[PDB]
Amino acid sequence: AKKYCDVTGLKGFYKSPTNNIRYHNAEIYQLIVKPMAPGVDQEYLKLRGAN
Amino acid sequence: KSLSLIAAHSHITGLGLDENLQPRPTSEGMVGQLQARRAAGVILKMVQNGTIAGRAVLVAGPPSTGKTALAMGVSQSLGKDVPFTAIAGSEIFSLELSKTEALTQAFRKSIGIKIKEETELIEGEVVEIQIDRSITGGHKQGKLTIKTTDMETIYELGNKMIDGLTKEKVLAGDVISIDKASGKITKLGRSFARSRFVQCPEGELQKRKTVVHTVSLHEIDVINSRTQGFLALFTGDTGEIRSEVRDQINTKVAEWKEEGKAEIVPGVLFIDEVHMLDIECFSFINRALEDEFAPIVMMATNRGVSKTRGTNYKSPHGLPLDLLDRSIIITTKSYNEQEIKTILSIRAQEEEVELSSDALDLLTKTGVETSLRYSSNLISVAQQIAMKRKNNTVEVEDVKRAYLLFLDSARSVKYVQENESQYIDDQGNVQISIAK
Amino acid sequence: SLSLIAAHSHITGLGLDENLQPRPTSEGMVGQLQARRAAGVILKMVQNGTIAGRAVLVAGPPSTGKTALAMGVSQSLGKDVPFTAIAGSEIFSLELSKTEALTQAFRKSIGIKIKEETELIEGEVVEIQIDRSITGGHKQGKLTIKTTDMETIYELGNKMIDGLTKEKVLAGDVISIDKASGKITKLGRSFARSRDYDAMGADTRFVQCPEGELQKRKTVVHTVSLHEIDVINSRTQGFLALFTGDTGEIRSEVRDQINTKVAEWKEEGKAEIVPGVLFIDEVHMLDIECFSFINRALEDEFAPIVMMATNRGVSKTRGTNYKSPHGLPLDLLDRSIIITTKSYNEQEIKTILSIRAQEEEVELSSDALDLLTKTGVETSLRYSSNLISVAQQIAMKRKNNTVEVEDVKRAYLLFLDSARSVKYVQENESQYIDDQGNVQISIAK
Amino acid sequence: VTRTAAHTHIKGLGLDESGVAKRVEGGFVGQIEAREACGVIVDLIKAKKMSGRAILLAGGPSTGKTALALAISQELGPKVPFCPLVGSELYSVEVKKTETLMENFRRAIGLRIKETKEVYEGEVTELTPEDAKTISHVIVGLKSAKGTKTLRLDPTIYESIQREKVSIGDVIYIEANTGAVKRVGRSDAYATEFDLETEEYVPLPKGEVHKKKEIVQDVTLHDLDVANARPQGGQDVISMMGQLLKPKKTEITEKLRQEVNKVVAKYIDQGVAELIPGVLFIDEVNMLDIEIFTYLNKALESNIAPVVVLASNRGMTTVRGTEDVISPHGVPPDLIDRLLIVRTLPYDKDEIRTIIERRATVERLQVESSALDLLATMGTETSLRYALQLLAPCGILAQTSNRKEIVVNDVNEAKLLFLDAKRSTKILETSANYL
Amino acid sequence: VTRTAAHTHIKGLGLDESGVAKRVEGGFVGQIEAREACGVIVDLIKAKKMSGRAILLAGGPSTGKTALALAISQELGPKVPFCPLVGSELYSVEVKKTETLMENFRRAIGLRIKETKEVYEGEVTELTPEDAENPLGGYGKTISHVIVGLKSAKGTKTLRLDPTIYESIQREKVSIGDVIYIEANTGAVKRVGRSDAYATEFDLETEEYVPLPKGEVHKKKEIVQDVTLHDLDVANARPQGGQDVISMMGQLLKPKKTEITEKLRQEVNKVVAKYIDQGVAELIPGVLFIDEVNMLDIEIFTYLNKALESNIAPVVVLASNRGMTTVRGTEDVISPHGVPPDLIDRLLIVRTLPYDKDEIRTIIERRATVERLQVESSALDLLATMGTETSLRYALQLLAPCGILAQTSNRKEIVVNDVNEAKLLFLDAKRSTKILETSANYL
Ligand SMILES: Nc1ncnc2c1ncn2[C@@H]1O[C@H](COP(=O)(O)OP(=O)(O)O)[C@@H](O)[C@H]1O
Ligand SMILES: Nc1ncnc2c1ncn2[C@@H]1O[C@H](COP(=O)(O)OP(=O)(O)O)[C@@H](O)[C@H]1O
Ligand SMILES: Nc1ncnc2c1ncn2[C@@H]1O[C@H](COP(=O)(O)OP(=O)(O)O)[C@@H](O)[C@H]1O
Ligand SMILES: Nc1ncnc2c1ncn2[C@@H]1O[C@H](COP(=O)(O)OP(=O)(O)O)[C@@H](O)[C@H]1O
Repeated sequence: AKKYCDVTGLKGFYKSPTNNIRYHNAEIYQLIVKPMAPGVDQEYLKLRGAN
Repeated sequence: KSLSLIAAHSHITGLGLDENLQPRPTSEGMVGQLQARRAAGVILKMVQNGTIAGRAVLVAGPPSTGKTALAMGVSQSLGKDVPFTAIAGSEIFSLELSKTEALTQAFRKSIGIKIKEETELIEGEVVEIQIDRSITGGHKQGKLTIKTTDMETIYELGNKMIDGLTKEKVLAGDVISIDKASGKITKLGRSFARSRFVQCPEGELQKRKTVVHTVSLHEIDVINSRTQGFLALFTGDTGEIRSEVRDQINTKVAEWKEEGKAEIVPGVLFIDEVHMLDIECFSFINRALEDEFAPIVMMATNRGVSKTRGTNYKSPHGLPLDLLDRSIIITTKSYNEQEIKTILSIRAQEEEVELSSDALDLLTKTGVETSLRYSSNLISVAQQIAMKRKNNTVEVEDVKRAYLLFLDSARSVKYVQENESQYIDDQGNVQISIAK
Repeated sequence: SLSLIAAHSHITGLGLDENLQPRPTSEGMVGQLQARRAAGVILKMVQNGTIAGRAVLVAGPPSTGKTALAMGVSQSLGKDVPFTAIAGSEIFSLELSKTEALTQAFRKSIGIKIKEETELIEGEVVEIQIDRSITGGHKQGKLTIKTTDMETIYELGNKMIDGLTKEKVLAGDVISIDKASGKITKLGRSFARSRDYDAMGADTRFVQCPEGELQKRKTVVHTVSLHEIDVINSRTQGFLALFTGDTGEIRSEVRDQINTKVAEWKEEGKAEIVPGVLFIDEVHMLDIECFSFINRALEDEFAPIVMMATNRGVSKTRGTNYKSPHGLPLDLLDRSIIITTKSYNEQEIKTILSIRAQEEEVELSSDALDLLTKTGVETSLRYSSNLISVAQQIAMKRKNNTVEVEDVKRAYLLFLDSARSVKYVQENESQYIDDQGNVQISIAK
Repeated sequence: VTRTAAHTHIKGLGLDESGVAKRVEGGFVGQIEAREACGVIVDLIKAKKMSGRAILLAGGPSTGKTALALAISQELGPKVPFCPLVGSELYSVEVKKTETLMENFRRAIGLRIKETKEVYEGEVTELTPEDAKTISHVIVGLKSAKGTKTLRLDPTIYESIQREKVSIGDVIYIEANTGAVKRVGRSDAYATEFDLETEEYVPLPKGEVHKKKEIVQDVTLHDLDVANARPQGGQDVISMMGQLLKPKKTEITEKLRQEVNKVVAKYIDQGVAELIPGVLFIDEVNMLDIEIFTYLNKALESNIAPVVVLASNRGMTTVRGTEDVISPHGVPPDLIDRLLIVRTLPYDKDEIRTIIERRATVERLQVESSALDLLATMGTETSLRYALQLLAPCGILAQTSNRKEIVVNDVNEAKLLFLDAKRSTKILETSANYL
Repeated sequence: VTRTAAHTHIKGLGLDESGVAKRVEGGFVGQIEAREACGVIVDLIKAKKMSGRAILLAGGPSTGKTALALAISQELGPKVPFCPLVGSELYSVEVKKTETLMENFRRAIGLRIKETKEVYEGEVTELTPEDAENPLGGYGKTISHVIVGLKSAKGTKTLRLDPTIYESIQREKVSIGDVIYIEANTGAVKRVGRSDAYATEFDLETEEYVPLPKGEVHKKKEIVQDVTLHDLDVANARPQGGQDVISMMGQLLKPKKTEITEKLRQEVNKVVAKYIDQGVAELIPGVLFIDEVNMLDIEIFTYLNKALESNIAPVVVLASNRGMTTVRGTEDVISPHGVPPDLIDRLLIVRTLPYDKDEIRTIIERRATVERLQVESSALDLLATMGTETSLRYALQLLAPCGILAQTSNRKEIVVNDVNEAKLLFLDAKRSTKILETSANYL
């Protein structure tokens, strides 16, 4: 299966090691993926069922 | 980058010219020879326009008067990614190459092919490396946590990338660059961590950067030749590359130019001391300047109505009249006392030698009375006399001591002529006995 | 058969009778009756095969027919007789000595004749099976070979088995196996299996399935020169040196061994000696060392008959500082018989020009041929021979099928001979680069 | 944009259908008789009947001999072989000069082969071998955007595939006729099997799997002679490193040339190959050695020798390699009997002016009318080539002062900066210390 | 005791701290100005800031030019690379003289490299290969890996080896019980010898018995190396040192001199400049001495004119003994010292003066001191007058026959009769020439 960015649905090149969230580029990681509340990641991953 | 401290032409940083191709009296380490510098700027613009090929330029004049300096100024003002082959006259007399083949290789080393291509690189600092192995090691799992200053990511590695990471051992904290296609992993060093040293990369991890290549026609000639590989560019045993390979390379380059895949970058082939070639080499130069993929050839000589090599007659500049028909000649002139003084000041400040006014005047006097290069060589050898008596500034008597210690041409010729029995003549007659 | 119209392609043998008497114009050769009779005598010397190491000098002025006489001798010699025609400058080598190049040219011109019997079984295999025995020391097989008409079964030995494992056979490729010799070759896959594998490959080729009788008998005669045996026995894989010329100064011990074995095969009856001619065109371009080796290598028993051609007067021998007749030293001219070629007249020039026009399929008028004959009398013969073939192209450019006087006049105007060019050079000597390298490029002062 | 190097305004001989040369046609100015003679020679080459036809065109320097040879090569087209050569190129240190002359002789005889290029390309979706430890046939199913195609294959292509380590999903390249196998890379469908992977990923090709093409192979006899006489041995299609033993040129024997001629004639008789004789052009022939001059006499009488074109600018000059043989154009008389001599005439002021205007037009330069006659006067006073070579400094000195016109002051400045041979020799004579 | 051959009585220029030469110091007699000029040149070389500075030693035969160059080489020390050469040595039959001159130019520029080496060493305890699943697949080696057990002093290790490392392991014939030395830089393996922990006297090979290597098996050691630029050029041109196919076949082919390209030299210069930039390399320019410089022809002289303006060229010292001699390869040009004026213009000529009688006498005395021969004052004065009458070298080379003739008479000193008998037995150039004129048959 193709890996997509969990935030925007773009092509997900990377994946953050802490919250296990795929992201597209550096700006998305610095803005959304890294400074996010706990429990937001578990429902981001609920879309593709990886919780 | 490619450091070497002091050379003979190291002070020259290019032709000193303004926007209107007019020479300043003192600029970029070049003084004097205003018409010669203006003509060399015109030739430099001929190279920079790149629409005109196969033009012969002859630089002629007295010895030690701004000939190789002009070529070094042209090469310095040319800029990089433009080829500048600087060969000598005696360099083409090979034992495994013919003279025409060596001349063809020197001609085709000066025409570049400009190719721009895009590549994918992954550069960042390694956080953690986690390979799980089996007993036989056939199947392995991998986890590579890598980061830049802006990003953090974790990668699952295949068996080939795990093998390529154990080979060329990467630990935590190393900064590495990864090419995903070829699999080459280059260790750039370690990150800034006390518990060689390279700064951590910033920005994106998966980067798309454009690299720019300039490959000469001789390199494609060697690679396309099936007899010898690309290592002949370094070993030098190319060995008479056939003309069909040359024609195929010319047709393929003309194909790439029309489709926009490549660009033609013509350069300069500088044949220093061109009087050492034979008439066969001169006629090959005559017929090699009428080709599309021919550089602008600069030839330098100091001979005046000399015997042409391989012939039995006398020709101007040592070159036959058909070669002089195809060449436009730049003439260099002798220097006055002010130009010699300025050259000596530039050469003294290049070698970090502090000169007094009286020592500079003495050097100028013995430069206008013996030779310019003699006074240029006296500066560095009188500075050692200056520091041998614990003195910084070179005084007049240091130059006088260097003058009496080291002889020029005229004093040595006079001392030889006064003591002709002590030396071996043309007939091999010498006298070693000091008695009788 | 890759020949265009050459300089002398009209000459097919010397035009002689059964009494060695030359016909005036036959077999493409016109005139030169004494030279043709002497060439017939030399041709009979070659065909007898019992006289060896004779030097013949064909001397005369340029454009006379010395190399034409040599071409006539070569064409009248026929096939399977070794004729080696080399120039005088072909022996100045960089990888061989002059003596080594001389003796390689000498041994290329004398050969042996070998007759062998071939029981060829050429066909396409139907199926071949590999009987991998439990012991494995011996393998037996049955070969189902076929043509378009019959198909037989052949019992196969183990050397057949591992010689067919190499150059591997895949049930449908055309092979050919000798019976007595046991030679194997793989000619390629059949055309019946052309649409079986959807992609050819590199080491494969498609050949037709052979027809007729499966087992054929053919006697093939091989003519092998002594130089071939020298190159083959000089190495382990010598045929690459035979076709690349990288022999590289074969030692004399293997030459003596090869001469002894050739004499042994001649006495036994395995082969017979076929001598030939070594023709050294322009023999004046040789050093004195090559001349002395030519003098002392003609006395060998295995030496061919050397024909030499030259067009020099009392010229300097190369490598020395004195002049000599024909450019040859007097000891070499001592061991030689000289055939002299005389200059032509109007009728012989007309006949030669007519034959050269017929050989090039060029039709001329009578007065055009008269003008060409007058030009070949005033100027040389080769100038008119070239004027024929350029006036032909002028005639085809003018939409005409025959060459008239005007075409020859236009070709005379457009293309110059030696005398007109040397006069036009001597009139305007200042416009050319002379021997001192001086020239006047500018047209005005 | 475009590069002009002392030529490329010569588009041809500029003749009509009757072979008559106009005054200005095809970039040629003047020289009517030599252009008509070269047209006759071009027709003789196009007849493809005669062998060993030698001509020499002679005259003063800078009169247009090489221009006429390039016009002949342009009039024959790119199909007919043309081997440009200088007389100094025959002296090689690897092999003797007669072998180099024979190699350049056989470089000027070409062949035309009609060959078919067939290409199977796409992603490998099925790679199933079939044995009987010996593979019998190989089933390969390629896949592109337009569909799939399933092919049988012999075990040699699996040997090449196993050389190329081709697995399932690798986009590959297969040539049907030659069996060349090239692995482009893996597909994007298997680009997410790992986050990081050593493999490269290429997209699915949008074309069809099966592609057919008719192409023309233009080889020469020397190419077949080289390919049949490799001294060490053959090499693979892909080899970035050379052989460890250096292969030098060898004296190729007459036996290999005879066998190559026999094979080429056999392929011609089947209609596969077409023989195109061409032109060997040796420029500055006057520095050929007397050895090469003597071997040229024998080589011109061959059955497969091309049309040889020679050029010389010498007068009453000694032949190199001799000491007293004074001969016209530096060419010995026994050779000069075998050629037709085409005289090349010098130009007058009007022809020089027209050539200067043509070269200024082909270099995209606008020259004023007053500067053009001054350039013509300088051409008639010093040299034609000096006036032709001064156009580029004139253009750059005009562009420096922000102009698109060659004023007379710019021509005076370029004449002052750059010197011809006459003024340089005048400086050389009236000077003391090496110029 | 030792061996002395026309030299080795000279240990240096014999200068003070002010650069002023003494009369008799360092085995040198006289030539004050020439020795001071050579000392200034030595200080210029020790400054390590110049490139292409070329001097010429001019003087007659037997005046001390080669002695001065050897004194320069002794004063600079063994760390400075010195390349003595003869003008006829540049004519090679394998490569052109241009390439030989450039090779000797690169041979005179050396550098000190602090090189770190990754080392696996120890005693081989186990050697177990792992076979592949399909050895006859055509591609891929027979084995997959080889497990190597290495034991050193205070530590042990096991290594899973690549097959290419195992090729270099097997080629030096490594068995169980051998002390080895695996260099991870090049893959080279050195078999140190059999381990001494087992028995010793039961071999038949004269092997070397080596104790256990101290420290860990895996090591990083810093080694100071001294290489020249020509060494790097011939290493990259003829690549041996890797474990690949080309490196193995490079050691087995016949070594031949090739034309080293400018591209390879520029790449080597770039890598050396990078090594200097990290600080692990230090550039040491040296001296190229070309004795008998009159024997170069005009081609090597012209390429010397070109190559002296390079930015990496060393300090060149030339010597000649010709007055006004035509340059070789030319026909008409008369030039001083056999050197063309374009090269003379870039030179700094140092004149070497002849000697007096007293200088010749003390030269004979010091050479007799070095040769350990005792001479009396009358025989020394006779040898001095003899040296002034014929030549210095003929009196120099008659000392050893005088010592032999003194030893045959069971005496230690050398007397007037020994010098007279050595004069009568052996002849100089002038007396032999006088024999040559007064003879009928050619002698
Ligand atoms: N215009 C100039 N500016 C600075 N230095 C110069 C100039 N002209 C000549 N030189 C010096 O003169 C020396 C000789 O150089 P040059 O005359 O160009 O070569 P050659 O001696 O081969 O003719 C060089 O070392 C250079 O430094
Ligand atoms: N007797 C002859 N019969 C037919 N053709 C001849 C005869 N003599 C000369 N020729 C022709 O004249 C041309 C030039 O003669 P050639 O044999 O080259 O003279 P040479 O032997 O002096 O070199 C050749 O093409 C040849 O065919
Ligand atoms: N009729 C012409 N028309 C146009 N340009 C010409 C003509 N004749 C000669 N030229 C030019 O003059 C130059 C003559 O040079 P080239 O032909 O190479 O030497 P040569 O004339 O000595 O053989 C060529 O560059 C060519 O472009
Ligand atoms: N000033 C000196 N002091 C001591 N010994 C000297 C002196 N000059 C020369 N010699 C000796 O004389 C010999 C001269 O030989 P050499 O110097 O090689 O030849 P050249 O003088 O031609 O260079 C040397 O062996 C050297 O030992």
